[PDB]
Amino acid sequence: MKIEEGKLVIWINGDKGYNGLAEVGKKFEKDTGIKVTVEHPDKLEEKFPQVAATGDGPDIIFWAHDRFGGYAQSGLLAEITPDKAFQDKLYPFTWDAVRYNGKLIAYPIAVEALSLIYNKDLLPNPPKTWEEIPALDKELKAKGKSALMFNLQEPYFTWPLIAADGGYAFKYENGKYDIKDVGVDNAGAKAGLTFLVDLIKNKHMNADTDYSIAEAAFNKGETAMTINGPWAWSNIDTSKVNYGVTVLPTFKGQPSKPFVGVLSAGINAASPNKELAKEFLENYLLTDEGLEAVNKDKPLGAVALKSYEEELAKDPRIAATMENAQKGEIMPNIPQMSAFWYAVRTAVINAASGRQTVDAALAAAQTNAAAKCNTATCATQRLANFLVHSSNN
Ligand SMILES: OC[C@H]1O[C@H](O[C@H]2[C@H](O)[C@@H](O)[C@@H](O[C@H]3[C@H](O)[C@@H](O)[C@@H](O)O[C@@H]3CO)O[C@@H]2CO)[C@H](O)[C@@H](O)[C@@H]1O
Repeated sequence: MKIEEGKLVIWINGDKGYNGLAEVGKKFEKDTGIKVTVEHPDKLEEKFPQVAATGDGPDIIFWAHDRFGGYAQSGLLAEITPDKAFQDKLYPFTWDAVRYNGKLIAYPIAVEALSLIYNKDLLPNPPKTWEEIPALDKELKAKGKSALMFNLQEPYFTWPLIAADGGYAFKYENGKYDIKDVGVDNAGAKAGLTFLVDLIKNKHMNADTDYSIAEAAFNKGETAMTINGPWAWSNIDTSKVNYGVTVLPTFKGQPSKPFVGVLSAGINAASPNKELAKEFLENYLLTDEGLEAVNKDKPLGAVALKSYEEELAKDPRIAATMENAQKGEIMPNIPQMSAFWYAVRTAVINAASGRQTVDAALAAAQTNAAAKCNTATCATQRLANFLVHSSNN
């Protein structure tokens, strides 16, 4: 079905405040007569380039900024040309995240970083270092609890530890990323992943732990800490756990270095509703009332809109988000990013389960993080996984 003129269809991930975004859509329809339909399909960031290539899909797509360079390189995004006054309503660093080859390719919404979230009743003094976590888990285990649970299935969550002692994605030099210099298999990456693998070998974490499992355990008071972003705070508030949000633990004396994402809204190049989409984003969403609706549903983090960011800034959870962001690094947005993420996901999963050694896992990741994907999902490049041998212990 080609995109319908005279309507807006919006895709946003299921962990964000889509019901709040729908309220903004209701206001848009009231004021303009144009219906807005908000959807949260699974794997939307993989599905988008497939449907958009055929002239179909949403008018507006929301994701962290890292996926957008790939979309832009494929010609799937409309150029964004806000006037300089509008640009001035948002922090200039947020616009920098949505630039690709000299053009703006999306509207920035909010800056996201992972923090350490901890249960103040179980653990009034959170650990400053990763190194002290094994001993903390041993102590808490004897008490019927555990130290730490977080999603080990998505590399976003383990990256801060991999990067802490020197892991990196692509070297940046002279204003551009060098896709022939990948840093997932240097001494620092090896050290970080080895520490994670050892936490698992020593039974302080389980390799199968995922987002739902870690969320449930924290929100039910079973584990003292988790690692998550601002979107997760809503469900924690509902649980009534007495929690803090703080700086991530250091590793080998170095700060954990999360990859920072800017939630961004791009416009489908095939949309016959480009001007309506721009009106929705500039005049309705990127306003105090618009972001309030979304943020009240699931917190956005450090919002791009200066006026609303100022209202929220006193929140120590946002302060902690910004503290972790500044110790981290903006995600590249280059087309090669998806290949990087698939490669690192497989490395962490294989190393964590004992399917491969850390050195074997990261050696493979270095090879394939660089490899060029012709598709949004890297399906053929991921066939490399047939080479991996089961442990068979
Ligand atoms: O691991 C497989 C996965 O890799 C890529 O996903 C990455 C995202 O592109 C990246 O933005 C980040 O995603 C996190 C969001 O930024 C955050 O808002 C929240 O939604 O959590 C996400 C992590 O689950 O990190 C992931 C990598 O973990 C790739 O684009 C995906 O297609 C692929 O499934």
